[PDB]
Amino acid sequence: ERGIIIVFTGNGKGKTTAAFGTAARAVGHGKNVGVVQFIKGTWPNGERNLLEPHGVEFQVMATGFTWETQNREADTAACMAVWQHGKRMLADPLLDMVVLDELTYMVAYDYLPLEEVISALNARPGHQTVIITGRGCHRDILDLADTVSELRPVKHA
Amino acid sequence: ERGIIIVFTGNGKGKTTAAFGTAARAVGHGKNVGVVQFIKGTWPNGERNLLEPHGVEFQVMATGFTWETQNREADTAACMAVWQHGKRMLADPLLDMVVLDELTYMVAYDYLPLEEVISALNARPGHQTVIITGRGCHRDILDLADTVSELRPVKHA
Ligand SMILES: [Cl-]
Ligand SMILES: [Cl-]
Repeated sequence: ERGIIIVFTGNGKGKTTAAFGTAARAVGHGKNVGVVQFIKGTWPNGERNLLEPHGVEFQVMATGFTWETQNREADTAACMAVWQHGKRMLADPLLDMVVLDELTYMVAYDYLPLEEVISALNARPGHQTVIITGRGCHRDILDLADTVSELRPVKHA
Repeated sequence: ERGIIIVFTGNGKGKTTAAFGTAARAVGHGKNVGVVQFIKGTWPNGERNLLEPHGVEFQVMATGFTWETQNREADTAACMAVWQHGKRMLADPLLDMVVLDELTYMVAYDYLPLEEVISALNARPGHQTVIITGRGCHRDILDLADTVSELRPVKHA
C-alpha cells in the first residue's frame, strides 16, 4: 500500500502512546519498524523493552542533551547525530514504518532543520508510513501529513 | 520534492508528446529519467533519438509482439519482460522520473496485471514522478494519479 504520514499532536496526553500503539500493531502484523525518540526519558522504556526484542531498531537521544541556551552547539550536534539514524531509516526500502517521537520539539527549538525533515519525508520509500509525535507541530509538517489527529485535553490528572 | 503520478489520457492527439515534453524538460533540468514504451512504432524514434544520448534509458516492446488473440501467451510474456524493466525503474531511488508510454493498452488487454502496476506505483521512491500515457486509462490507475489531463479531441486531421 502507499505509506502515509501521520501526526499525533495537540496538548492532550497519549501522543506517544498512539504512535507506539500503531507500531505495536505493525509489528504484530509482521511489518518492519524503526524508531527514533528525540527525547530521552529519565525512566525505564516500557515501549523499548517490549518492541526492541522484536527486531525493532531504537534510537534515543543521548543523555548528554541539555536544552541549555549556552549549549546549543553541543545539543544541536547530539540531535544531528540521532537524526542521521532517522534519515537513514527514512531511506530504507525495507522499513514499513518509521516512528519519530517528540520530533516536534527538535524543530520548535531549531535543533534540526525543518528543511531536512521535509526533504527526508518527501523522498521516502513509497510504502513507508511515518508517525510524528509532539506538541506544536510545525505547520509545514502538518501540510505534508496525510492524517493529523490533535489530542485535545478535555481533562487531565 | 515529492514525486507525483501524472496521467495523459483521452482520445485527443498529443498524449505521448506531452509525456516526452515533460521528460525533455526534466532532462534539460539535469534530472534522471527512464522510459518504457509498451508499443513499438514502425518508424524511427525521434524522442529516443533525442533523449537517449543524454543518458535516458529506453525500453521498447519487442517487435515480436503480435496483439493476436491466439498469441496471448507469447505476447503476455514479451510484455512481462519489458515491464520487468519498468518495475526496476519504479524501484530506482536515483531515477527522478519514469515514463510508461502506452501503458494503458497493456492493462486494457490484460497483458500486464493492474495489481502489479498499482503496487509498483505505490512503493516507488518518494521523489519519483511517473508519467502514464494512453487512451482509456484504468480507473483504479486514475484514482491513484495526482494529475489527470484528458486530451479531448476538438478537431483532428
Ligand atoms: Cl503519551
Ligand atoms: Cl502524441
